[PDB]
Amino acid sequence: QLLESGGGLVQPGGSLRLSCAASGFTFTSYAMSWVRQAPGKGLEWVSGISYGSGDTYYADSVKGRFTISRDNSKNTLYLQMNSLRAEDTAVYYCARSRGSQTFDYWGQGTLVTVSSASTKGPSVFPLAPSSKSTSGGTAALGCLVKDYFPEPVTVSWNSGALTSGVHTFPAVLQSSGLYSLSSVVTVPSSSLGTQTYICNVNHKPSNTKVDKKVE
Amino acid sequence: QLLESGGGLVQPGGSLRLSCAASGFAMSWVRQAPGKGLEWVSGISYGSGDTYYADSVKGRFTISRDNSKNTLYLQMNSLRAEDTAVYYCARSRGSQTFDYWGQGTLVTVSSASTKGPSVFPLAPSSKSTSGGTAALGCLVKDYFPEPVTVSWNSGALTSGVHTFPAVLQSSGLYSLSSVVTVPSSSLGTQTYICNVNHKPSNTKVDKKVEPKSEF
Amino acid sequence: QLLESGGGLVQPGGSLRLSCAASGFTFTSYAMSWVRQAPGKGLEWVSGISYGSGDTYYADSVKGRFTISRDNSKNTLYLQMNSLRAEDTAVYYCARSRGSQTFDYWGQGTLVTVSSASTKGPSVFPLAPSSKSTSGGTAALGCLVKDYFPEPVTVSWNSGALTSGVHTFPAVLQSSGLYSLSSVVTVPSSSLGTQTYICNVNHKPSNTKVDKKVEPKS
Amino acid sequence: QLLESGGGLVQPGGSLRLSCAASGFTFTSYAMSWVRQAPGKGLEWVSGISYGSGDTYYADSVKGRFTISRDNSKNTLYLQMNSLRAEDTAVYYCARSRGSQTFDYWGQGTLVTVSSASTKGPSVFPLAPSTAALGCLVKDYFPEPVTVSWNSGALTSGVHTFPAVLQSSGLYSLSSVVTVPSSSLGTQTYICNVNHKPSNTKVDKKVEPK
Amino acid sequence: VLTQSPATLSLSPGERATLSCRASQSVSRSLAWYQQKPGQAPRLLIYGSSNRATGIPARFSGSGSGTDFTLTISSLEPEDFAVYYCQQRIHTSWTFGQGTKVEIKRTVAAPSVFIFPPSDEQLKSGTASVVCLLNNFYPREAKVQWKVDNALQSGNSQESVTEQDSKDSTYSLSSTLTLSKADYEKHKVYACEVTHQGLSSPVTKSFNR
Amino acid sequence: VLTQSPATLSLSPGERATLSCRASQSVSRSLAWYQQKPGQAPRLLIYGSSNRATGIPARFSGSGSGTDFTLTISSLEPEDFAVYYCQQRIHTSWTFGQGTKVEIKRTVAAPSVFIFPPSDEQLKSGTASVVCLLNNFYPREAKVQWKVDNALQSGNSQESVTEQDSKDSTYSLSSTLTLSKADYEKHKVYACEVTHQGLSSPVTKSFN
Amino acid sequence: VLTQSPATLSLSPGERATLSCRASQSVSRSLAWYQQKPGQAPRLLIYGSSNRATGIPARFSGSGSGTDFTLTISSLEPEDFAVYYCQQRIHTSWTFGQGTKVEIKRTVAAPSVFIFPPSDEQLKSGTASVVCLLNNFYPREAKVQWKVDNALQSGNSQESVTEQDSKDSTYSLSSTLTLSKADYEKHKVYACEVTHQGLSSPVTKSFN
Amino acid sequence: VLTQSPATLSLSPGERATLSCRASQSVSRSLAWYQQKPGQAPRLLIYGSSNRATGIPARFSGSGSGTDFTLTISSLEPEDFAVYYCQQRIHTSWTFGQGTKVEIKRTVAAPSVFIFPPSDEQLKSGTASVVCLLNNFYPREAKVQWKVDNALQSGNSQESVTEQDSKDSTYSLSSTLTLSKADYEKHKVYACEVTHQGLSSPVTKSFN
Repeated sequence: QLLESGGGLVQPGGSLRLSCAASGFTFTSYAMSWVRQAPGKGLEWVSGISYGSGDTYYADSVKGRFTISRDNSKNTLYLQMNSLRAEDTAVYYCARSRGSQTFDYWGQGTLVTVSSASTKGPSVFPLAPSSKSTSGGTAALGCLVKDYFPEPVTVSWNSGALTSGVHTFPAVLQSSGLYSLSSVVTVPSSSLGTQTYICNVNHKPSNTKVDKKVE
Repeated sequence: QLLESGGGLVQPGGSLRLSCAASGFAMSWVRQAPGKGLEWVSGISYGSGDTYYADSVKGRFTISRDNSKNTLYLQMNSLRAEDTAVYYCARSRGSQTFDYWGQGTLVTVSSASTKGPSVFPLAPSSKSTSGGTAALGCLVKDYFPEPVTVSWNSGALTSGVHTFPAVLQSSGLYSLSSVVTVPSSSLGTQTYICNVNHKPSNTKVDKKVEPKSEF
Repeated sequence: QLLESGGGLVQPGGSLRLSCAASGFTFTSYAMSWVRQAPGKGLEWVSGISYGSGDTYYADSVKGRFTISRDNSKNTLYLQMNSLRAEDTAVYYCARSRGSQTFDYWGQGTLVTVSSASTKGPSVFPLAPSSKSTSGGTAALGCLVKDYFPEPVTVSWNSGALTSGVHTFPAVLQSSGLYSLSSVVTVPSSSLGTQTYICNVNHKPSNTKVDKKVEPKS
Repeated sequence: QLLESGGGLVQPGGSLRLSCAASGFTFTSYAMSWVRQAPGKGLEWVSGISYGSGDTYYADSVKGRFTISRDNSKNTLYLQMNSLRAEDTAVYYCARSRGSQTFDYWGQGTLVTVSSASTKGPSVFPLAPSTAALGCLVKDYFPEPVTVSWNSGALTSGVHTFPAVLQSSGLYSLSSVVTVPSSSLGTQTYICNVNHKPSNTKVDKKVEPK
Repeated sequence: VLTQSPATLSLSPGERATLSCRASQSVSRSLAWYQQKPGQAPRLLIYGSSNRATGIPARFSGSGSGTDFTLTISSLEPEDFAVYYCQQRIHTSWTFGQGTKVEIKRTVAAPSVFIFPPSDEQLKSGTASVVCLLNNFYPREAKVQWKVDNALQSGNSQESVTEQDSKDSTYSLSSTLTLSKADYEKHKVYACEVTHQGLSSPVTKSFNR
Repeated sequence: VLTQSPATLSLSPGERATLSCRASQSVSRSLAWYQQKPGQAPRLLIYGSSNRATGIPARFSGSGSGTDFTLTISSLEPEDFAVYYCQQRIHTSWTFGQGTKVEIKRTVAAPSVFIFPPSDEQLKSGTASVVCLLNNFYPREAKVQWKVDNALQSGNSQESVTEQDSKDSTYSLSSTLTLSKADYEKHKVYACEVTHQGLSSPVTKSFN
Repeated sequence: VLTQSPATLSLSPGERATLSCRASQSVSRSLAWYQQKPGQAPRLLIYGSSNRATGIPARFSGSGSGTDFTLTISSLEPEDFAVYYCQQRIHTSWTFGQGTKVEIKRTVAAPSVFIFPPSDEQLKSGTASVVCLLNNFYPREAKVQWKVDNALQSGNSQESVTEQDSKDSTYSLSSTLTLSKADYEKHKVYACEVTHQGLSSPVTKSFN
Repeated sequence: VLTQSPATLSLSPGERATLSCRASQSVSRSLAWYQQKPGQAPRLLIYGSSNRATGIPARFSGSGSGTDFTLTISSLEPEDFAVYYCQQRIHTSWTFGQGTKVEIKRTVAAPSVFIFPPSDEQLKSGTASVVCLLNNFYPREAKVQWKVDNALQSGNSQESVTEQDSKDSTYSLSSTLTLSKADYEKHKVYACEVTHQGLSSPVTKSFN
């Protein structure tokens, strides 16, 4: 139903123009709105448009910064985000209203980041199974992915072949302003010395791909 | 309620016409020299005529009210260095209190000419930084008009910000200091901007503060 | 009937929010506009908004930079002047429309200066009547006032005593961004060598006062 | 009519999905195509899809690498770009065909870059004026997309922007110079506003004579 | 303006879930409930707390009145474990609550604990970190205490926890101690004590550079 | 959008003033006239070219049609010697003309011409402007040219003219040459040529 | 004409504050008290010391008679930490008492101490200002001394102290040592010694 | 598949211009022409040679037959100085030509030449760029050489030339010499020599 983009990373004080296209339910037959969620937080309503022309509403927390409109020929909802601050970092979602009370449908969600940090790809620092990170028949091996300010880093093992025993953690924003992520896999200790494990780290906005050997 | 302007910097023996537009309904002016308490200067009765002056301003200050403009005026003549103060407009209640106050207009009497500030960043370097906390800042100096608004990252950085009120040097000019405490881990990842604004001299200086330690 | 302010000196690329309070009229019953006049130019319409609210219009020359709005509770008209160009320097005025075609009421005006130059008080360089800039019975003496970034400058001869034969020129800007002004006076040539002329140059927004002696320095 | 996006930087051998929405003409009434223009080159047709069902066509240069499709419920044209090479770097444009002979309507152009270089913002090194010409050298930024302006757009005349060139490092170097009266030196200073979009790098340099 | 509780709800697969949303002030109107999984947009569960949304299993039922409402799910499947949210329309604004996390109940499982010394690359780069990994444990009540030469550390570490993962059947936790190269090298023994419900006593794992 | 004619109108007080506004664009909308004094907001004269603004003396009247209009003042007073503007409307846009000034007509008169070399303080400061002063001339048609070692200069000078002084009604002009200290010292002879209706041949004043 | 006391009152949040206004003259009437927050115009607290301002919480109440009055705040909140003033009506004039300040009482703690060497541009200008920062300390009794090559400095420094913050309720201090560029160059070791109640032995920070 | 000629056209506004598209392959069909401005998507000019595209003024007319076609603009306006491309439909493929730009003709003018020494930041970073700027020259025939301590430098520099501007039809050129910090330090005198049709002898500017 709702597909969206137009987010990305901007410096504080700057702006981003977010939008969402509708396909299925007629755009022009429903009221539409924007909801945001900061990483690690619950939902916050930002703004929205009543069914009909104009009649635009905003949350107090976004007044003076956020402006909305809808294009009924393009079947697209827009959010103009100006003079942004770090507290505006969130995934924004487009949603279709039900009457005046409920959000019946939701888009996929677009990441909007406001930060002084520049785009930076990750460095990868393997967490070896060694002889000390292994106990009996069970070994723990993994990689620490760090110092990459953009969050959408995808990590898989052995080029997608190893999913079994693989656990990854949500990225965590550090005090430096950069993010870090843990990716570990539990494997038989019997595989050590025979199977090399490869951590395949893919950071989309920085065009960074890192392949590390963990043994 | 009370909207005031008409101050500024004047040479000794000179004059300024100070005024305040007001909503509602006697009226008065009260002045506060930097570091001092509240000195009543003058006032005018509701209706037509009947003005009062403090002895300290007789022969120099004249008060009147324009009832078509709903604007209070104070003609400040033959001014002395001792007349430097913030002059506040206020509205009286009955014969006992001043219920409404304006923001206060700064009036400065001095032989010094207008001069804008120079800004000299105080790097956190790497040696004055301790553990997880770095203190970085800027020294604003050589600006005769005392007022100087300083903010960080265009208002985005408000936490841990300490502004030190201006101090006169032996030169007759003022210096001001503004520092901020930030995570030490952000040094070299993020940079900070000190935004120095001095309206009286049309001076706007944006300095970048970096951990300018070893080459 | 229209009183406005919020003007002043702003940096290039910066902004001002100008405003005007209405009196004697129901604010909401009239449409309004902003008009500007750059030094040396005629009137330019900048923007406008219908009575009630909405239906705003802008001159092409300010689109993307200027926004007009009105506060019907404050009975005040506003102009949000963003990303200002050097070319936007002008006196801004508010005006109340007559129907949809004419402007009947004009406000007092406010000055907006857009400039990178810092505030600077004037330097004064006397123009001597000499024996070479004197002709017959008429001596032309004066002072050149220059490099003062704010235009607001008052010049008075012999501290207000000489009010005749005084010719003051409007200031012009320099390619440097600063302003300069010529102030001269014609006096009987018989006064040279006996009367010293004093040029008092007063610049308010710089707290600068310069008193120069003008002599027939031939 | 042809609203398009989905560009970005892709590593060699990687892939990218481009798309374009119709904005006026009924999408389903016309054939559609993609054309690409490499920097310094002319217009290369890449692919297209006919009015009706399928009947797609590809340029020889992209056979086996590109797939074209269209979503007639979304009124959106799609192009899946796989196994990309450095040679596929280009601005891709969508266009609406007329019969079998012309492309009447064109999109804005979406830039796709294929390179082993990572995203990297510029360093800015002011060129002091010592009429005078002052400016800034913007360099070592791998992504081409870079906007440079003076005084946040308050200064628009006398501005000369020199398209970026590559260094031996594979990184770009751009130059921006503005001519001003020499009498303004020491009275006025100028700000060079350098904005590299994908690296989130914004550098404001103060340029003074020296 | 409304708050939700239990902060965390823990139910065995097949058990009934009760979730509340309560008054802080009076906002009298029916609120709706939504659920969310990480990486996904929230989904509507009910069309107000007296109804059910299309596509939602008929196990989920809203109920309540005035300013105080609940969501009752008669029985949960492993796929109905999500964070639940409340939406209240106040004047003109749409206001969201904090939400209640609902997790799968299972028995108590002590973590397997592993300590990973810093990589040579981190040290060449001038930094260091030590990672304490807790695998396959349940519930998320593990407390991981970093010590250096037996001195308790504080304010210099991060924590991240996974969702309960079905193949693991529990949680994993990653606790990272951040040291400059200098702090790592000045000290010799690194250790971490893990307190958990499945342990007879906190377990300490350790290593010397 | 419409243009005005004459650019300058010169009349004695008591004389009839006619000002025109003419087609540039095919805008069939009646215009209004305004008058503005130096230092003051523009003042309406007519409520469009069909009636009079309340408070304007009944000497003032607008007339015309289509795209071509005039303003007539049956007889001028000293307070009417200002810049007149016309205002049109295009759909939703508002526009003003360039405007025409009504000047007080007086006897033709050549300027007194004086040359003022750079001051010593000015040269020590690194600048060498030179000022050519024209006093008490009429009409404001003076042309002033600077020469250095008798070579004609351009691009290095500025002009400022006063409002006519309603006592004499003569105008004053200040033409400033702006040389650097070095340029002034390298050259030896400075001169300025003045052309005006009241003089028989250009007047040149000079110094070293 | 009435005078107040103590000049400084130090109270914990939740404590009752009493402020005095002492007789100096035989002026008998109910006087009013005012509150001034730093950076703001004062507000009326009470409509004479027998009444309250509309909208003020009934925590603030004035009391007294004749020429001797007090103000009592039944329980302090962060919003009450301000300078308080008294006002009378004498003949026809409005008179304001010097006032007193109420400060927050809290746990004693040493400042973090940071030293900031002069910038190269500050050195380029010709002035060397060395800055010592005391951050987040309490009470405002810090004594800061500058030393250069172990010599104690005096007569060449300035000091500015902030007000108490709204969350921690601590003070910051900026001590500036002003040296000419030349003095900075003559000496090599710059240091500053801090004596505050929270610190035990003087804290010395330094740079070259 | 067809090629175009002239490779470059240079015309004054108001002049007639034609661009040919010639046989390379024996493909007989009616082709269409497109116009591309710098920074913009191309636009169709003609619905094939026979018909004008909607919105295109009747100054533009395509004609020809078989394998050989001409684009004719009866009179050029500044808006038409762009790259023109032809397109055919070959078998099933859509094929474009190489294209030719039509430049606005003006007279010959030498560039202003400026040299910009590297900044301190540039040198601290380890690279010493030196920039030579040529401003407002015409035609785009400038040749730029670098000289360091009288040695001729080439192959260690890059050039970038702007599009001729719409207001004056002139070109600007930026020649950047990239030296390492060390190379800059080894040599003392940096100069750049400019050759162009508008100058009588090569222009050399320098800094050391």
